[PDB]
Amino acid sequence: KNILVRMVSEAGTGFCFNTKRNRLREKLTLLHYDPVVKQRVLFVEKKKIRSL
Amino acid sequence: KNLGGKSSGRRQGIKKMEGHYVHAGNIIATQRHFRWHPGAHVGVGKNKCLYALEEGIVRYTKEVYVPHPRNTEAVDLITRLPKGAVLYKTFVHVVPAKPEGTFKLVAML
Amino acid sequence: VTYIFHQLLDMREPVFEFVRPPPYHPKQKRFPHRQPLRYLDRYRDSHEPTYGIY
Amino acid sequence: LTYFSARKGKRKTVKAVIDRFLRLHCGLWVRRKAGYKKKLWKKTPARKKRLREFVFCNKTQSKLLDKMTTSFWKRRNWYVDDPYQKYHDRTNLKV
Amino acid sequence: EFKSIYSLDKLYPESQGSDTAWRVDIPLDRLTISYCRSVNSKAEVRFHLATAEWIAEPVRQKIAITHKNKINRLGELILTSESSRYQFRNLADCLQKIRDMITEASQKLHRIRIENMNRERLRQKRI
Amino acid sequence: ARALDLLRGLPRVSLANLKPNPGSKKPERRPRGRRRGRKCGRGHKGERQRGTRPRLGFEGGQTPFYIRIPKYGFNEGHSFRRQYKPLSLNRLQYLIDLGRVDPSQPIDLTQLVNGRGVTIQPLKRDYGVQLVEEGADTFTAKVNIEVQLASELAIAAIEKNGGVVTTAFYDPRSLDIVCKPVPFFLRGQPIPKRMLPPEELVPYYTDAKNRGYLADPAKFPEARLELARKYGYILPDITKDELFKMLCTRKDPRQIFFGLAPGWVVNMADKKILKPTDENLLKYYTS
RNA sequence: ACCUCGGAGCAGAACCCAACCUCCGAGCAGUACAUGCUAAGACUUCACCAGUCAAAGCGAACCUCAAUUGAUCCA
Ligand SMILES: [Mg+2]
Ligand SMILES: [Mg+2]
Ligand SMILES: [Mg+2]
Repeated sequence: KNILVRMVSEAGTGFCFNTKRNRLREKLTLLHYDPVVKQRVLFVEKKKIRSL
Repeated sequence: KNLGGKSSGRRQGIKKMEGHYVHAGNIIATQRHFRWHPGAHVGVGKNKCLYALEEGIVRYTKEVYVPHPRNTEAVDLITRLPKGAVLYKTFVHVVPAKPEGTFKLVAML
Repeated sequence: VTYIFHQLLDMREPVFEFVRPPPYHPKQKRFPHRQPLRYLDRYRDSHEPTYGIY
Repeated sequence: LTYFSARKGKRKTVKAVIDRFLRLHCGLWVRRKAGYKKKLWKKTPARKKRLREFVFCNKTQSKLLDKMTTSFWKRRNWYVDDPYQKYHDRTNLKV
Repeated sequence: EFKSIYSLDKLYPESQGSDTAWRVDIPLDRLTISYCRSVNSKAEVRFHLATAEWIAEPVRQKIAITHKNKINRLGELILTSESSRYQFRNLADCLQKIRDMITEASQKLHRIRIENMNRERLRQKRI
Repeated sequence: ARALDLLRGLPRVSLANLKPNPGSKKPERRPRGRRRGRKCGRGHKGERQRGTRPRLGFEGGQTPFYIRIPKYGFNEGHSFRRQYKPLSLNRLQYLIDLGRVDPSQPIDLTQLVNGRGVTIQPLKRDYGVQLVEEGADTFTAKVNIEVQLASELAIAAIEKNGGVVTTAFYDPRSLDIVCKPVPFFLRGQPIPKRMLPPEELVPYYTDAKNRGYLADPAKFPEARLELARKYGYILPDITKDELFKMLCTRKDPRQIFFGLAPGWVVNMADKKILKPTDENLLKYYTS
């Protein structure tokens, strides 16, 4: 029912973090926090890691 | 046909009885539902565990329970009471021992 | 008040500072089981490389 | 372990022990916590902060690890820019 | 003596003289450097700020105003360091504090802001 | 002593009077009698009496402590890390005060070994000595040391007093010949040439800030001047005093001993030095 | 028939307490993306391993649920 996807930062890059989201809804874009930029930055999900 | 029920004891209850000296951050008592409530200088974790916020001596009292107005469970439990009826609970306090610092002479400029 | 102490009282001014009590740490153990590695720094007093008999 | 080898007649170290643990010269063994890189998606950040720690060992774990290594591993090591070097000598014990 | 390919006459042939390795702002005869093994030591540089020829006059005024809480009754700027066991490193810390004061002088507060604004709101009382 | 005066009155010490110091010899316990052996200390019949208790670390079937724990590289490259024995300035002042290290000569690593100030072992991969800033205050010695690493504050403490520090490099082979030179001159080999540092250490020994032996002798007065400004001492010029000719001597790279050259064969027996005169050997040794 | 985890009784009032003992359940879902980083002091399932709680701090705003799970090596 849910999927564990990775979220890649759009800036200050190379920073990922994993989230859960439903199988059926759209591809996530979030405002997470980059500790490399040390700001809140949009992340875009790039790959589903595992269907939990 | 009674499977399960093999869980062990949580080892909860009071860790610091009344009168005990307590340093900052010591867990006073871990409960599963609010048997004791945090009073003066006592904090609460996510697990409803009471820890200490100052160094001092643990005291248990009985106080008037007046819940937060956004706590619709306990607030709805209030308004069903008759007109004199006042709820009490047992609270835990830490009476702080030390002063929080002294002024000391540093230099005669 | 600098002017009051120096000019007309004729003494050096006293300067105070609000000194908080030193932080409680428990008694140091030989085997600090399951503590992090920071535990050894709670109980030291110099942050400089000591070299011993060498 | 092997108490007397067939070639030298010496004790041998167990190399699992060296591969997982760090002997500080004062006698403390440092280790890493089990599962610190497993299933991080379902662990709270407090717990993940707890697992990413260098945790000391027990007394009997320490003596078990002493018996499973040899005197080479118990020795002063004056490395160049060692990260753990300030943790070898034991400061300020009152026993 | 013996000189191979990698002698310093061949690696660096521009500097070949023996005296080349040894031929040579704050003056230290002016400062008063004192010590107290108070565990750290504690170095203490004091110098009379008014007579300091080696600081500019406007920089002596900026130092005389900003760092007025270090200045003695006798006009001496007193500044210490007890950050190290080695009194070289504490003396270096003191001198670096001085050089920082001259460079910054050449070129919790909130509560006091509010208490001063309210003190001026009570100052609104004339004859 | 009253004790030899006691020995007058006593019978002569013989092989029939001798006795160990009480406490030396604990008595052997062996399994005979009612107490030391019926079950003989093994307990009741199980696996620990039979003699077959499993190996050290076996927890009886659950996964053992020393295996439940993730491999982490604490000891990953341990035998290729370089080690440097510390020599504090407290220690070196101590050696100079007690005549063990003569400061009116250059202090190479051989002079710290022969004074037995520092024990360094080239197996166990010590790459030599590092100077250590301990005892920098109360270090009152004009000295010329050649030490493989040196902290800034130790360079400052030596160079304050009119000293010279340089940091040389030694191969394990070269370091091994340096520390104990006399068991090398019984080995019959010609003196080899010490090798230059590897690529990790060339940026170390070519910097004038840490007094590299491959660095410019044209960038040294800037670095000596910078430390003299940082730690608040007036930099003395070494050029003026009488020890200057002593305080200037270095052996170049590819020279292990001081007055000698690579390719020489020291004949310890009749006190000679055999030198090669073949051109191919001279191209090889003076490289 | 069962094998792991949790709740209640047994086990009435600190903690602990068995049974092929009596009854319920779990192997998730939902919300949020600072579910960031650090760090005094503690609790702890009777060991260990695992688990929990946490002030101050830096950085920002201005998690619910009881259980809801799996070591090491290897990929
Ligand atoms: Mg039960
Ligand atoms: Mg049980
Ligand atoms: Mg326990």
